[PDB]
Order: sequence, then structure tokens, then C-alpha cells
Amino acid sequence: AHGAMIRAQAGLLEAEHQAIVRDVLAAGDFWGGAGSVACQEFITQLGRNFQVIYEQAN
Amino acid sequence: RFMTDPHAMRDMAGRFEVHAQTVEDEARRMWASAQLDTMAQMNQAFRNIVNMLHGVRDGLVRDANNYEQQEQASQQI
Repeated sequence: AHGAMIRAQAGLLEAEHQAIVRDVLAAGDFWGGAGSVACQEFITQLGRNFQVIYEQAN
Repeated sequence: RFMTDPHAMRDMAGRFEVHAQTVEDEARRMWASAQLDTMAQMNQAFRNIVNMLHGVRDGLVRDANNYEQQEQASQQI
């Protein structure tokens, strides 16, 4: 059941990730456009870190 | 435009501060459920994430300030 908790906390973290991407898109101008390579790299780097955590939780 | 709106910029900073706070919280719970190098990787990913979110937050706040600065530097007098 300590495995269930970790999996759940992970799903929870993944929802956060998604909520952040929706906000990065809404604040896209900060990176000079939501489609700017500056924006997409921010997102890509964001995913790399969540992926690490997600992996080790599963 | 967003980046000419000190108030919108400072609102979004808010949202990013809340995300930082959320992810900090979920990291502590998650680290707790974890009960040493796999631990390092997770700790690191968590910090990286929280730092990125701090940056956007500090960036938006700095920019909101500087925009107000550009305005007052060209009205005073």
C-alpha cells in the first residue's frame, strides 16, 4: 500500500506538470511567444525532470 | 499586451508561485513515501523544477518593476 501511495503521489505530480504547461502557454509572451524556441526548451526541460521523477515512482 | 501589463505580469507570477509551492509540497510527501542515488536523482529533478518555477516568478516580477520604471523615467519633470 506504500506502493499505491507513491503511484498516487506521482499521478498528482503529473497533474501539476500539465497545469504548469497550461500556464507556460498562457504566459508564452514571457519567452517571446508560446511557440518560441525559448518557450519550447523551457517546456522540454520541464518534462525531462518530471519524467525522471515519474520513472522512479513507477 | 501581456508584457506591457504590470498587473497581469504580477498575477501570473502569483500562479507560478502557487505551482512552486505545490510541487515543493508534493516533493516532501513523495520523498517521505520513499522512506540513495535514485533518491539523489529525484531530489535533483525536484529542485530543478522548483528553480525553473522560481525563475519565471522572479522574471515576471522584475519585468513588471522595470516596465513601471521605464514609464516613470520618462514622465518625471
